[PDB]
Amino acid sequence: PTVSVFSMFRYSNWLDKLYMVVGTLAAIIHGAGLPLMMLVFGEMTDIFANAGNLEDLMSNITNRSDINDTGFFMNLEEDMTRYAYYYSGIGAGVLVAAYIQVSFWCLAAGRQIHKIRKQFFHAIMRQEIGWFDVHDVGELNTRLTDDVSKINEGIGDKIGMFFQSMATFFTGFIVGFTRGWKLTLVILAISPVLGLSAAVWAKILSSFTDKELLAYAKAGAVAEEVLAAIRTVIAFGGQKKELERYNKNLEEAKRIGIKKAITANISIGAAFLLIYASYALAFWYGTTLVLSGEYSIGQVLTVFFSVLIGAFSVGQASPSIEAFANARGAAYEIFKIIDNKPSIDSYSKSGHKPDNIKGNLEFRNVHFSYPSRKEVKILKGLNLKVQSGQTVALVGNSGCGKSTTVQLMQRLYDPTEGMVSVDGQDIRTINVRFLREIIGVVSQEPVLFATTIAENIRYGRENVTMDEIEKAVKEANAYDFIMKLPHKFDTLVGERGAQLSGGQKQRIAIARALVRNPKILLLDEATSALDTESEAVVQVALDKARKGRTTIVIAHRLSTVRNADVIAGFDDGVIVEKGNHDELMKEKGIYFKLVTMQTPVSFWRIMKLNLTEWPYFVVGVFCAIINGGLQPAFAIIFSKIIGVFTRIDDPETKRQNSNLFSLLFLALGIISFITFFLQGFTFGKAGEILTKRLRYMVFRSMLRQDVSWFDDPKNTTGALTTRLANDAAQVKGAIGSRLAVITQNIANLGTGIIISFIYGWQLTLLLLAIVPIIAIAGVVEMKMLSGQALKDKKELEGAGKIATEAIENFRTVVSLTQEQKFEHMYAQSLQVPYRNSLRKAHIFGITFSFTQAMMYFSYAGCFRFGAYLVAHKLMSFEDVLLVFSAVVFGAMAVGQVSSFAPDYAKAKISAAHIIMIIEKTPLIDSYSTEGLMPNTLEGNVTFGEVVFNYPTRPDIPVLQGLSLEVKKGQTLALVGSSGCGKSTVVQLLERFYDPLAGKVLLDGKEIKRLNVQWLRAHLGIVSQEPILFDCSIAENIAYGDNSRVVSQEEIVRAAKEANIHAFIESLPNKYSTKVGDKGTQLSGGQKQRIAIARALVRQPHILLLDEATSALDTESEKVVQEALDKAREGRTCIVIAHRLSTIQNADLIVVFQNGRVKEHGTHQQLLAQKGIYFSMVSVQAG
Amino acid sequence: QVVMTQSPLSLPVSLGDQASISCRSSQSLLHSNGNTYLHWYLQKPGQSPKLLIYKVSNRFSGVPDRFSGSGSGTDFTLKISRVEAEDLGVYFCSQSTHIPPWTFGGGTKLDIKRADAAPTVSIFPPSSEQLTSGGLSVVCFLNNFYPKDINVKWKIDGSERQNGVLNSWTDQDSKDSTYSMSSTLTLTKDEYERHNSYTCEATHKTSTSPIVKSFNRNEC
Amino acid sequence: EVQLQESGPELVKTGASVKISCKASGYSFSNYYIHWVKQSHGKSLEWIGFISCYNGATFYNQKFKGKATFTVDNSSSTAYMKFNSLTFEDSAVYYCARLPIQFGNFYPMDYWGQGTTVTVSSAKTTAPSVYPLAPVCGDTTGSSVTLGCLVKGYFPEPVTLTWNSGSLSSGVHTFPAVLQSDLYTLSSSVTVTSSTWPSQSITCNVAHPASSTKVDKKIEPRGPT
Ligand SMILES: CC(=O)O[C@H]1C(=O)[C@@]2(C)[C@H]([C@H](OC(=O)c3ccccc3)[C@]3(O)C[C@H](OC(=O)[C@H](O)[C@@H](NC(=O)c4ccccc4)c4ccccc4)C(C)=C1C3(C)C)[C@]1(OC(C)=O)CO[C@@H]1C[C@@H]2O
Ligand SMILES: CC(C)CCC[C@@H](C)[C@H]1CC[C@H]2[C@@H]3CC=C4C[C@@H](O)CC[C@]4(C)[C@H]3CC[C@]12C
Ligand SMILES: CC(C)CCC[C@@H](C)[C@H]1CC[C@H]2[C@@H]3CC=C4C[C@@H](O)CC[C@]4(C)[C@H]3CC[C@]12C
Ligand SMILES: CC(C)CCC[C@@H](C)[C@H]1CC[C@H]2[C@@H]3CC=C4C[C@@H](O)CC[C@]4(C)[C@H]3CC[C@]12C
Ligand SMILES: CC(C)CCC[C@@H](C)[C@H]1CC[C@H]2[C@@H]3CC=C4C[C@@H](O)CC[C@]4(C)[C@H]3CC[C@]12C
Ligand SMILES: CC(C)CCC[C@@H](C)[C@H]1CC[C@H]2[C@@H]3CC=C4C[C@@H](O)CC[C@]4(C)[C@H]3CC[C@]12C
Ligand SMILES: CC(C)CCC[C@@H](C)[C@H]1CC[C@H]2[C@@H]3CC=C4C[C@@H](O)CC[C@]4(C)[C@H]3CC[C@]12C
Ligand SMILES: CC(C)CCC[C@@H](C)[C@H]1CC[C@H]2[C@@H]3CC=C4C[C@@H](O)CC[C@]4(C)[C@H]3CC[C@]12C
Ligand SMILES: CC(C)CCC[C@@H](C)[C@H]1CC[C@H]2[C@@H]3CC=C4C[C@@H](O)CC[C@]4(C)[C@H]3CC[C@]12C
Ligand SMILES: *[C@@H]1O[C@H](CO)[C@@H](O)[C@H](O)[C@H]1NC(C)=O
Ligand SMILES: *[C@@H]1O[C@H](CO)[C@@H](O)[C@H](O)[C@H]1NC(C)=O
Repeated sequence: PTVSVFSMFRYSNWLDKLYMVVGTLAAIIHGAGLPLMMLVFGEMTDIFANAGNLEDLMSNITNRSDINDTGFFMNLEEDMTRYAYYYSGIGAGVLVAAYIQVSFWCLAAGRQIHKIRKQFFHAIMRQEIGWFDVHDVGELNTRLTDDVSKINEGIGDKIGMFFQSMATFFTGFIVGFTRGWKLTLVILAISPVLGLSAAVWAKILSSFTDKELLAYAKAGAVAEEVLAAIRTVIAFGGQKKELERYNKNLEEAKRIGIKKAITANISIGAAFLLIYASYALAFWYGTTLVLSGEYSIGQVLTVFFSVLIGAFSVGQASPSIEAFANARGAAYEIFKIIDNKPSIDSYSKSGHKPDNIKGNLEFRNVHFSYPSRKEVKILKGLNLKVQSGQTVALVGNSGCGKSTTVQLMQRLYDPTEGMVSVDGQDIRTINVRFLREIIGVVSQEPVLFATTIAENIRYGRENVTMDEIEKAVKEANAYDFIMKLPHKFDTLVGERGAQLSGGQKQRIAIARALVRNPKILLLDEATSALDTESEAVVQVALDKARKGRTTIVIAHRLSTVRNADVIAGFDDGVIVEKGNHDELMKEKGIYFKLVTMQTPVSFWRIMKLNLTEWPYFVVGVFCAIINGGLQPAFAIIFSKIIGVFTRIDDPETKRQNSNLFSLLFLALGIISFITFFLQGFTFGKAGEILTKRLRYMVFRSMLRQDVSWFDDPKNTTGALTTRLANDAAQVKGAIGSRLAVITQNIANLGTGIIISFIYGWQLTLLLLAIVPIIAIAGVVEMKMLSGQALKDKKELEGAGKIATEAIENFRTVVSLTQEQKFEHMYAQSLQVPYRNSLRKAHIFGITFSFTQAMMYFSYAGCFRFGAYLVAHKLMSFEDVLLVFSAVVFGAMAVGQVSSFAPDYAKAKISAAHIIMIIEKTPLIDSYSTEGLMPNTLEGNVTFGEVVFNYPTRPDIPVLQGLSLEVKKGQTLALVGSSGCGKSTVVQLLERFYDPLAGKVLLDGKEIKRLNVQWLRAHLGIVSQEPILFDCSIAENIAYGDNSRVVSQEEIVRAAKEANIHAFIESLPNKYSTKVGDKGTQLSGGQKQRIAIARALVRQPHILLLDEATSALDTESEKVVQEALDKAREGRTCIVIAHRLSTIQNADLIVVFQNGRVKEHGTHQQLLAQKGIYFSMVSVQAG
Repeated sequence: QVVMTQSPLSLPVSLGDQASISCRSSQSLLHSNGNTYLHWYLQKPGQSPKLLIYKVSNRFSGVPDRFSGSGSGTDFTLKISRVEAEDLGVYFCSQSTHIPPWTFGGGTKLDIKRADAAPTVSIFPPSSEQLTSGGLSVVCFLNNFYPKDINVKWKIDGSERQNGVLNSWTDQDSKDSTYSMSSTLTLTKDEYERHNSYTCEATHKTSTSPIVKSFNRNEC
Repeated sequence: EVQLQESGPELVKTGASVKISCKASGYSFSNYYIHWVKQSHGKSLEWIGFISCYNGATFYNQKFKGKATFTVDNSSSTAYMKFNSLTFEDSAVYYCARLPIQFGNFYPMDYWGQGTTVTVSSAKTTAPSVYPLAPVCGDTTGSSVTLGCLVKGYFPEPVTLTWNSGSLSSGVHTFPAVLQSDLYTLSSSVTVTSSTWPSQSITCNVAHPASSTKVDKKIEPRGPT
């Protein structure tokens, strides 16, 4: 699961091997630049302290004219110029070193990740169909996104900051042992707890978001399950139970979040307590050593400061090890993909290529099974020999594998037994790509790339001019719809052929295959949705180009099969019947039976959502008022310690003031712990119950909505669970964290500036000039430490959706062998974010080094002006130290706090969208009782002139004014083509869509005036695909009846009536057996039977069936239908199915054609007048 | 400038009792704090002056428990209780709390406090060798006396001589605990033969009659 | 262990320039001041000045501004005082003492050097004039008799006067050397009984090293002359 670190950096140039070495040398040199500034700070404060001690003695005596005072402070004013030169030198060196190290590591990352990305896509276009069938399609795309982002975050910049932190730690210890070791051993005795506190501080500062998603992991399943099955759920009326289950999950999630917030804030409070207790110990022992007359004050400042910076930087080194371990663990998979090579190399030019390509097909003893399900053997040997120009058709029921034979032809796989050959030699020694280009194949359901149609028809082969394009499309007879639409070669077809119709799509797909000019043509169901005349002209064109080529046609319509060369028949995988038309006529087999039968708006109204919980906000604002003013208190106490140690006094007065301030540090630590814990707890509680109540109300206002609001292209299931998962937790940052951060920063900086203006005026004005660049020096470094920006990966994947539409449409391009064109398209689509990445890699280094140098230059300028002010006697050294300490440390605290907060602008926009969802009222209300409530009914339905257009497809009408008359107990079958408005009449009944025109009378009562929930209560259906919920089977069937005490005798009675009682009573924990998502554990016929049992508990007066025997056994269809036939009396029953067994015994039968009712009446009347329903009956009987 | 005035310049303590030395300022040595600074040092013969008491009540570290300071205002005192044989040597008293004259004190020796005695005055005329070389040096020795305050008068022909007299006092003897001194009168050769009577008079406090010793040039 | 130690004695000429050195050992040299004080012969101590011993900022008393100069040396951690234009009034014993820079003037000068001794003179190296003295002729008042020779005019110190090569320490007093017109004088005396003298031999043995002169004088009685 992990790679070694030697193999991790293997795709690198000499230039990146130089970039990494120079960017770690400059990282060490930049890392050794803070303790070297502590040396200068110690020696400068020692100069200031020694001049000051000397000064008092001269003062009482007086009478010394001017030179004596001059010379005493002129030595100070002269020596501070040399120390300002030292500071400026360290500042310039740190500027150059930090720019070089950041820029060179980010350039090494950019070049390496570009080569990784190109090699991974080039390897994934060598990987067979079988690997796609075993692994995934969507997890592959998230593997690309996640693994590239994790490599870029792993070897990107964190390897530089790790070496910088190691250099800072080692330089700090070397300085702390070379100045004074007796203090460094005390702080080294402390320093494990210091490093542990810093490590856990950076740890819980790093993640900050994963606990919310692992708390919502248990509740989002119910969300995605209900939003996936929205129409069936509001068709049953089970809003209330799923609402209560969502509540039961959210209470647990909120309680674990409460525990998380309390524990994290206690941890950071204990971190602050340990920092200030380390100050109290360090300065108590330091002033013991100074008043002993053994150290100076500058020696104590240098050793302690140098030691503490080293310990916290080696603590802050901790996230880089985690990021690098994650990069190794994410790199192993991409290295596994780019390592392994298949047996069938689709780019090896060591394949063999024929020249005299003559059409001849040889199959002998061909056994093959799918590697997805290898336990089942579909094929048990097929032997064929097809000559040139021989139109071979294959007939049989669905399940024998005509599509299997087509996929076996193009070498998408290999047969486990035997040997296949094309014109003498076998496929197993000759080239795959040259063979793949010469076999033009149309599959069953083609896919069309969403480019212009000229490029689509160009996609067969490289150099095709428009004259061959026009000849091919006129052969395809697909020029009329080209002529009527604008942009006749410039029309961008939408996603998956949604812009055009199906017949135009299949005709231009035939064109797209014919532009290759192939040697063998293979059609698979080429006229599924096509009409009469266009299939006729397509088949005439197919016979126009069949004389030089070998052809195999698979189709259901026998109009295009009767004019073929050889007809054959599959049975159990084995080709059983052979010969021409009349040979199978006199053979009297299954084909004889077949032919015998056939003849923004929110502006701080986000506080309105949380006006109810005022006391949490009151104690939070109070604790932020206190906890903002703990940097100026630290400025006061630190400045007063050094102001004690500049002037002369008694030894006992110095010891008293030193002990008092080394106690005031510890008092500040305890107050910091208490107020920080209390603020963090109360803002955690307010934000958490805001997230809980807003998730509840957003879920309920989602569930009140119409079906037609859920079919919107902007309102998808993924977008709604994003608006419930990601954006519900983003509304706490617009109010609670915003008030905490604004109040904390005001009491951090305003009182520091006011104290500074009272004590020293001129220096406060100069520092107010230089202050915003130090604040930006806080925020930019804190943004670099923990996730600066993630828009570049979004731009990357938005340009790289070519990869997604290449992987999703892999089934066409493995036939077209057009891999190299897609690889070069990806290589030329990566090129612009490459330049954007290099531009960002220079600009970020420039601005980071500008702020990092402006810190040291602020030190130099502030202390030179303070030296002048002390020398001309307008303030003291205690006051310049107070002004500088308060303003600069307040600015860095403002940066470090205001970078920790989440953003406010996107939080405000997300709150505006959540308020948009909350405020909206649907056109119908499921909770209202108003309408027509009659006490009685009969059960007669009358449709008249009903037209319906889909709201997502307003230009395409699926209905053209149907009408229907249903009476009591009338088994009404609805037969038609796939996609002619079969479930549309169900959706018109169940109050999903209300039609724009038409009239529907339910027993002389119009449905538009009735109660909405009453119609949804009385009837009960079975879905087109059975969906169950994440519980047991007792709660699967128990969902059928709601607002009612569900009796278990009805449960076992319905399980016996649906003949699912056996499969339930066989299972261990029989009525408590936990079923996963959508019934993925148990089989399809069993969940179809439990869907029958779930509809059966409703006892509906109106019953609808939509494909009641899609996947079900022949003995199970009778035991399903016996309960139906004993219970079809009393209730109106309407069954829609493709199997004719429930259609023969039906009462009245209605055939549809493009939405229009063609034939209606009794079954014998439709069997008398031979129309289209006779051809529907003529399928497989006899 | 303040001027400390250490009140005894000798202090004849015995061996094994109490002794008191008294520093006395010329201005109130009370600072603007509540503290009064004057420090008491011992100085041995020929070695470095160690520190004994600082900030008159307190005590340094390493010094034994006999020494104790007291007093305030402009009157300060060190007291040695149970004086050993090791605490002999001068004792002075820093400082002024008004600096930078930063003044100091006189000093106070300590003695062994003998019973009194009388000096054995001897006289010696200039010998033949310096009378050959042209000069008189007549000397008066006086040995084995206590205490160390004696006045010697060189009377020539009944008149005092306070010119050309040199006096040298030895230190206190170790074994005998007494003193001695020598007086040398140096004049020329020809001034010797102008006067006959030379007397050396010793006026000690333990003799009401000053001990005279005399000689004449001509008689031998 | 905190120890400031100084150079040995000097024997300079008038108008010359001399440099004396206080070397500090056992403590952190860069904090404490170094105060130089001066004790004459038989007077109160007198404060000359102080040197800051971190950067080198001096401060002198007003009597001594211009005729003294303080330097420091941080590498070997010493402090030097240089006298220029010496007169006779600058012949004394000089001490160095430290004082901490943090609580300066509110702390005593806690550690002192042993003090060097500067002896300004002008004359030249000179042989001593040894004269023996004899008791006044005529009467003897008892058994005790006192003798003793004097040494005049010599330069420089010291003179190891020694009675009978050290075979007599039963009355030998040696009075310290006095100054008279930049020349020295040292006397001595012995008290012996009436039995040895003048019946035995007793001699002064003056041994001046600075001219290597060894003089022996036999003390004889003054008879009738
Ligand atoms: C609680 C407390 O009072 O002590 C803290 C601390 O937060 C303070 C004092 C720090 C601290 O810095 C100093 O006190 C300091 C003193 C003399 C000379 C130079 C620095 C701190 O070093 C900074 C360190 O914070 C960081 O993690 C910084 O990001 C960073 N140090 C920097 O100051 C810095 C900022 C920008 C660019 C380069 C450096 C840091 C990163 C890794 C390891 C150590 C420091 C911490 C929590 C402390 C200390 C240790 C005192 C400051 O930094 C920030 C951004 O918080 C500097 O001004 C703020 C004021 C803060 O209160
Ligand atoms: C342009 C941005 C990066 C700011 C660059 C900072 C430079 C211009 C600043 C920072 C430190 C400053 C120096 C600090 C000290 C002094 C000593 C003074 O006696 C002369 C001016 C001088 C020499 C300053 C000149 C200007 C200076 C070098
Ligand atoms: C690689 C070179 C060109 C970069 C120059 C960086 C300079 C500005 C840095 C690096 C080494 C630093 C010096 C390292 C040691 C000390 C000793 C200390 O008692 C005085 C400051 C002093 C002298 C530092 C001053 C600033 C300094 C000279
Ligand atoms: C090894 C583990 C326990 C951590 C390291 C602790 C050791 C090395 C450190 C921590 C505190 C340090 C002590 C702190 C104080 C001083 C006083 C000094 O006058 C002698 C050294 C001495 C006594 C140190 C000896 C070394 C010491 C004991
Ligand atoms: C009220 C809000 C707006 C700001 C709060 C600032 C508070 C926390 C700050 C500002 C003034 C500071 C006080 C100013 C003076 C001193 C005297 C010192 O010997 C002890 C600390 C002490 C007492 C400070 C403690 C903290 C302090 C009271
Ligand atoms: C004299 C007194 C009134 C001066 C008060 C200082 C004021 C003007 C300064 C100091 C602290 C500053 C705040 C610090 C932090 C932020 C967070 C940022 O996201 C919005 C601006 C905001 C809120 C600043 C606004 C201006 C501010 C409040
Ligand atoms: C953005 C604001 C805070 C910055 C204003 C510009 C600053 C850099 C300029 C404009 C006015 C200037 C001040 C004008 C007057 C003086 C008085 C002089 O005796 C000390 C310098 C001092 C105090 C100047 C310091 C720098 C200064 C404050
Ligand atoms: C101009 C005079 C009158 C007032 C100056 C007030 C200063 C202290 C205020 C005003 C503008 C404020 C800045 C405004 C914007 C932000 C961006 C934020 O991400 C970090 C803090 C930061 C950088 C603020 C720091 C403090 C700040 C610079
Ligand atoms: C970007 C910032 C940090 C650069 C440093 C600020 C510069 C412009 C300021 C800060 C302190 C200022 C110095 C303060 C003191 C004096 C002494 C005066 O007699 C000459 C000007 C001089 C030498 C100023 C020059 C300009 C100066 C160095
Ligand atoms: C100040 O005092 C001193 C002595 O008290 C004196 O020399 C000086 O003239 C006085 N005046 C000035 C301007 O220094
Ligand atoms: C200090 O003041 C005195 C006058 O009292 C003057 O002579 C001297 O030059 C001044 N400077 C120094 C360094 O002594």
